[PDB]
Amino acid sequence: GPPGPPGPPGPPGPPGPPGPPGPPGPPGSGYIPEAPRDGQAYVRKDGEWVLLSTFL
Amino acid sequence: GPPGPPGPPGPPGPPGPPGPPGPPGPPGSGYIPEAPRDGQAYVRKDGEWVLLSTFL
Amino acid sequence: PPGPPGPPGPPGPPGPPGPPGPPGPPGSGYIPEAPRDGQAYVRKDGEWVLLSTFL
Repeated sequence: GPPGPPGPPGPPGPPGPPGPPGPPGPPGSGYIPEAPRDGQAYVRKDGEWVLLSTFL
Repeated sequence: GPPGPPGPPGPPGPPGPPGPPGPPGPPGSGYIPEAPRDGQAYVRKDGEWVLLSTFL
Repeated sequence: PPGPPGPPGPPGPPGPPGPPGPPGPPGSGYIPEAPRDGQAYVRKDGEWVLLSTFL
């Protein structure tokens, strides 16, 4: 006799991985720009960030 | 004679695509006004700009 | 006599897509208020550090 007919196909696959990181929120209502980030202290003068050491 | 019985199931499916990009993060908010701009340095205290000299 | 059983079926169907991604971080770029406690603060490393620290 002839060989049996193809068997049913396999079941569905396992869920995938969660999605990528979401983007950060907004700068929406910005008044003052962040000072530099370098392990140094800054004070606010003349509409700018000047090293605090300058005065210490 | 009669054909052989129908074969066994197939291999489960491949894991689906990754998930959707997560939602964006929260607002920056809480931003503050420019300090005076007068050749004087200022520090941030009590939700206001106080002269740095006050403390030197 | 009966023939030989047939071969298993074709691959299964793709699975659901992965869960939703992780919630993003807050906003950045500007200066947010500093603690309001009668203390003076200076801007360092993107944070408000007690001026006294350096006095």
